[PDB]
Amino acid sequence: DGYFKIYSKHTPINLVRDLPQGFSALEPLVDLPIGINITRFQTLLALH
Amino acid sequence: IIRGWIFGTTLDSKTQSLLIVNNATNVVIKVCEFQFCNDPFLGV
Amino acid sequence: VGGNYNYLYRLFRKSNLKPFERDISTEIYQAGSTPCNGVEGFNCYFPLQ
Ligand SMILES: *[C@@H]1O[C@H](CO)[C@@H](O[C@@H]2O[C@H](CO)[C@@H](O)[C@H](O)[C@H]2NC(C)=O)[C@H](O)[C@H]1NC(C)=O
Ligand SMILES: *[C@@H]1O[C@H](CO)[C@@H](O)[C@H](O)[C@H]1NC(C)=O
Repeated sequence: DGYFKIYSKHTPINLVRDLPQGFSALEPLVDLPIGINITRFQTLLALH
Repeated sequence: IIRGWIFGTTLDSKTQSLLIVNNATNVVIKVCEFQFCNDPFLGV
Repeated sequence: VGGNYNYLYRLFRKSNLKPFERDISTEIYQAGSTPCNGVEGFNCYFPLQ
């Protein structure tokens, strides 16, 4: 509905070979009012 | 090592595109008609 | 007196806008079978009026 909603959560984990077999509920972060037809996306990585 | 994300349609200046960068102590969310390069990365 | 021309409106588009969505692109409409890739004329119309 023309809104970009981002939810997030940070959890301390030990076994890193895969995602943990636990249960953590993401909490709302932002509800930005952005009107676009998002179809593709890409991740940014730091290049020192 | 992971800073942010970009969300768009053609990822060029033809159409508007979102972009999120995790500033060291801030956030730089901007939705503009960015002309994204073929290899986006945030250099320091 | 001149009927200000700075106020424009999209007369041609290839789809129906979703609610609260803004379109700002200025690409030429490919109306007919003509490629319309660059310039205008015949079946290539400038989207805004
Ligand atoms: C929503 O964004 C998508 C992504 O571009 C658009 O999908 C295109 O729709 C046209 C309709 O004529 C197709 O010819 C294209 O092939 C589609 N692009 C694809 C599949 O990548 C869609 O038109 C947009 N809709 C609105 C209302 O903005
Ligand atoms: C790779 O090199 C240049 C260096 O100025 C960089 O800015 C640009 O984004 C890259 N070029 C591409 C992806 O075509």
